[PDB]
Amino acid sequence: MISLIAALAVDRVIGMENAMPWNLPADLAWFKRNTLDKPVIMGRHTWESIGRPLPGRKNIILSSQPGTDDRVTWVKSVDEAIAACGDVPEIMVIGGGRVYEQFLPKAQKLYLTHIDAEVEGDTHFPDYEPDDWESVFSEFHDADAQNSHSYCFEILERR
Ligand SMILES: Nc1nc(=O)c2c([nH]1)NCC(CNc1ccc(C(=O)N[C@@H](CCC(=O)O)C(=O)O)cc1)=N2
Ligand SMILES: [Cl-]
Ligand SMILES: [Mn+2]
Repeated sequence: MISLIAALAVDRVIGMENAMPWNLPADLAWFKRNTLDKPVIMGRHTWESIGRPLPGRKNIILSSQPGTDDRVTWVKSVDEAIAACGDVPEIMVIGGGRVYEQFLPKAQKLYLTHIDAEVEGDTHFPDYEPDDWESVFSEFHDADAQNSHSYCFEILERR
């Protein structure tokens, strides 16, 4: 099964780390926890922002063009990407925007962090029809000394 994971601001805006104005260790801990030991698929731009392979995870980069780093697995198509994951129970799609869009229709679960922040951005997470998804977990957190803004973690499953 394919699952998408992402941190959304108001308006479904998403953006790279440095582009994002919040500092949320709790959300990074959640991302870590839900992706560990699973293969992760990301776009080139995401790969470049991350800087190094995420440890304990098979890193697959979807890109039309040739790879430039032997530490990760380069694939050229969405099908190729799934094939490279092998026989695993859950594949995590970590963005960015275009990658999310390509995998949404194949996805069965979404792990979302809704951050209470207004920020400008080009990029938005794909529109998904709420009636087509069921919320199975939600949990609100206020901001604190460590965490810049308030957030709500949510897990949705395709009905
Ligand atoms: N687009 C979108 N934006 C959001 O802000 C959003 C969303 N989707 N998805 C999930 C979500 C979760 N937000 C929230 C907000 C408040 C509580 C909350 O008050 N929880 C209390 C229960 C209080 C009551 O029923 O009075 C709790 O402690 O569980 C939980 C989740 N927020
Ligand atoms: Cl990307
Ligand atoms: Mn070499």
